[PDB]
Amino acid sequence: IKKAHIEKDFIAFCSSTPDNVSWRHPTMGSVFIGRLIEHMQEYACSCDVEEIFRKVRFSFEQPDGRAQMPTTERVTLTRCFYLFPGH
Amino acid sequence: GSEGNVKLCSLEEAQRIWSAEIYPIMDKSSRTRLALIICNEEFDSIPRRTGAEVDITGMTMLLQNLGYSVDVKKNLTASDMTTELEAFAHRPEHKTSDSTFLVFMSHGIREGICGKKHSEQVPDILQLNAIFNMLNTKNCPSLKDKPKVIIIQACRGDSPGVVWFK
Ligand SMILES: O=C(O)C[C@@H](CO)NC(=O)[C@@H]1CC[C@@H]2CCCC[C@H](NC(=O)c3nccc4ccccc34)C(=O)N21
Repeated sequence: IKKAHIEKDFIAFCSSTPDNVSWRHPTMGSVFIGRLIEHMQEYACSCDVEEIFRKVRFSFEQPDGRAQMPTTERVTLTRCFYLFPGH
Repeated sequence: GSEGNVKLCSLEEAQRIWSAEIYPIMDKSSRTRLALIICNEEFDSIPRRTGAEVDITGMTMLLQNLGYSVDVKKNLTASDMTTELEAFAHRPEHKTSDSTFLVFMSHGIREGICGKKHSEQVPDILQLNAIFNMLNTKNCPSLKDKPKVIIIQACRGDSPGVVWFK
């Protein structure tokens, strides 16, 4: 028998910061989910999930009318998670 | 929703990033990837999430364009969510899989995700810790040493998250 870490190789990504609200469009859809789709399509080939989710936060950096900041929590990733689309 | 057409990676680029600090990837001829989607649109107490079906069309297609097999479960309680999370991990398809993705699209507070039977008097809150406990190496042995990504689309409170400046 051999021991192993109970929690490892996890990553959570939320739509807003704690004690704040996320913005959802009634006909177009959630601003966060839409932007995650725009970034994942373009950067899955050259960037990893940590590199991608960092770029996602940057597009929210300018607050006008409605403001929301995505956050990355409880990260136990020891390696780079590259998707490699097409393979 | 969105078309989901992802910009592909070339073999010229794939061989260029070769390392012991990259997660291993299985062969496409035998690998069985799994992605789970849970969305609450219709509610008894709090208002209906109009335009939620657009965000289901986007993610369900994008994850499928990344080789994953998508499962969509609509309008569930906190106790129903807990059973579906245990059923997803108990699937032996994870054994011949390199990664997994999970998306939660409902309402929320500081404590967690709200079910379809949630109210201010009698709540139905699902903590983020309960999700991490069910997906760990103790409860889920099939996903050992593998990436496990979790996406959350819900509120975290009531404040607008903004502060004025000069
Ligand atoms: O459903 C979720 O997960 C998000 C939810 C968390 O409780 N957030 C919400 O209910 C937030 C907080 C209050 C308000 C409630 C009424 C429902 C629709 C509204 N939508 C927009 O005001 C809106 N959002 C984005 C872009 C817009 C562009 C033009 C006009 C209006 C726009 C919206 O999302 N919320």
